[PDB]
Amino acid sequence: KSEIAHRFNDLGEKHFKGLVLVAFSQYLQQCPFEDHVKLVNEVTEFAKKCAADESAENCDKSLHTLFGDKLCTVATLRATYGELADCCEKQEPERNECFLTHKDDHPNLPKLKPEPDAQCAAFQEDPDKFLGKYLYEVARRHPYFYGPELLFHAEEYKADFTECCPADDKAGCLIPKLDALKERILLSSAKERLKCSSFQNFGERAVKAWSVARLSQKFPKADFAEVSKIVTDLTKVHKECCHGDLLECADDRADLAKYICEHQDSISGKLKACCDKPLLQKSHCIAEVKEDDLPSDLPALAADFAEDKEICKHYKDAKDVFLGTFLYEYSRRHPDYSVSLLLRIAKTYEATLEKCCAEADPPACYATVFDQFTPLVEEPKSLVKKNCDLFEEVGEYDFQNALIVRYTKKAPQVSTPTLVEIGRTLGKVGSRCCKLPESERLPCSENHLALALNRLCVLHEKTPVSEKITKCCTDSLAERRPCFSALELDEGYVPKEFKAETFTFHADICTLPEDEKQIKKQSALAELVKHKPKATKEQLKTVLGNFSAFVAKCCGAEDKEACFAEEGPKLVASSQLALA
Ligand SMILES: O=C(O)Cc1ccccc1Nc1c(Cl)cccc1Cl
Ligand SMILES: COc1ccc2cc([C@H](C)C(=O)O)ccc2c1
Ligand SMILES: COc1ccc2cc([C@H](C)C(=O)O)ccc2c1
Repeated sequence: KSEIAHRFNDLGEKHFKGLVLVAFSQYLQQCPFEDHVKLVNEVTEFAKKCAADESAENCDKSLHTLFGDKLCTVATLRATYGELADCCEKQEPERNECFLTHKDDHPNLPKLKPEPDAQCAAFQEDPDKFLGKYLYEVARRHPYFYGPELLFHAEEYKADFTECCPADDKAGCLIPKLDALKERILLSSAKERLKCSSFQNFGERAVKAWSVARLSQKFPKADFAEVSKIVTDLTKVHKECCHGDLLECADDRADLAKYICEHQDSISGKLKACCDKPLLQKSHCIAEVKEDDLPSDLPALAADFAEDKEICKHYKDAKDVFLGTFLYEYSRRHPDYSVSLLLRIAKTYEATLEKCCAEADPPACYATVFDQFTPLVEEPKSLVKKNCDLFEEVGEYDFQNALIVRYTKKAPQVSTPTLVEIGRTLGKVGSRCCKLPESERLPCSENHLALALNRLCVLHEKTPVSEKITKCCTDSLAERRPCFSALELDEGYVPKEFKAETFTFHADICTLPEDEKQIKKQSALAELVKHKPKATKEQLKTVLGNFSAFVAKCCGAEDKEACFAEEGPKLVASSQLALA
């Protein structure tokens, strides 16, 4: 009768409010914290009235009518959000559709800097307001963050402050915890964005195919029926969340988590751990759960997928099922392949049946179908071993450097901050994945690269600058990585005009944390490539070494700025000669 009552009742006041805060922060990213709290409280008050009497006026309206109406009350909307006021003239679903379309993936808000005294203080004078603020700050920075999971991370954030605010060493307890929480936020943000990007750019059939492969790897003892059931339900969950319907998404997620733990015995022995937990931790745990051991009765596949004479009829009679089945089977036995590699193999199997079934004798044609997968598998294994060798020889900083050079050559039109962010994220894939046991390196690498490349695509959507990127981003989800890997120096590119200030450093740099020093150096590196696109990697590496050396010296100096001022312009001129 009243959706708002229903969700309120299912979720309870705490989570209802939390989720409704997230929604509003993500939709209206610039509004101050206080406006949002007020709007939340109001909606929540409405919900309570409806829970008391679902016949009451307007209680029957949809959530989005209700929430969309609420957002359209904010003061200074047309000033703050010029582009959004027009959305408020529209009805639903056209309205919500407009709000979504204008969500910002790179609002470039200030970085969230742990300030342990000020924060423990604010925490103590009002913990409820302190945690709301966290949800708000994160939601706003990541307008597609998986709602339910943000509530989860908010609990971890509360545990952090609970533990550390009364400790001997406040920052010793707290700054590493919050640094690791921020890594976990960024990674989770990037996983969820890929899901919503997959719905937007490729459709639900693409999200389902990804999720069949992934969950078949994770739960290889489950049967296909069960995998499909979970994938169907998980797909709806994310479709809701990616469409800003967070209350429905949370409720539906909890139903799923219950389902999974009721049937954990016929799903995976790894879920026991997770099913013994409170709600949000449980959901988090199932979502991140490790892959089960491979059953001893995995069926040989030749017979059904290469040898049977009826394949062409079966395939024609129901393509999506026959293929989904193939994908389930192949993926469950292949936790050692990435999801994209599995999807590229499925598309080749498909392509082989399309080809062979239109020929005179299909069975002799499709008899060698499994053999066409060999090169699909070797290419990425070889790439991962090569980049991991490099990573291990040179370390994170220089691997990031190598990737920054790589990406600037491929897309020299992209802004420097994007190239640097992206080269740095790509480089961290080496740190995450290369040290893992070797059978894990390919899946770790490609699954994480999908997250980084999607980020590039998402930023590119905002600020299109290169047709090569557009094409790689939109042609084929499964082929993205190979498509990006194949790009080379854009030759059409006119070297960017030399501007000496760009390469000109000052003593300000000396006071930065290491991190931020690297970014400054890494930004100059991209600029060196834009101006000398044909310089080799070996030349850029030497020239940047000379820049680091110079920065280290001048920062070690008696009179830092005089140092920078005398030595710098010479290095700037001479380094250009060392390039292309
Ligand atoms: O770029 C690569 O693929 C690897 C490579 C090999 C030899 C020398 C330098 C580089 N990369 C690289 C670059 Cl392009 C700049 C600074 C530091 C490094 Cl390690
Ligand atoms: C029913 O079977 C499938 C199998 C593989 C698929 C792969 C893809 C990828 C994401 C692609 O890039 O096209 C999509 C749909 C698919 C459906
Ligand atoms: C194992 O570690 C990595 C890290 C970064 C990588 C980037 C690339 C890109 C897509 C490339 O353009 O080749 C490939 C492989 C990679 C492996």
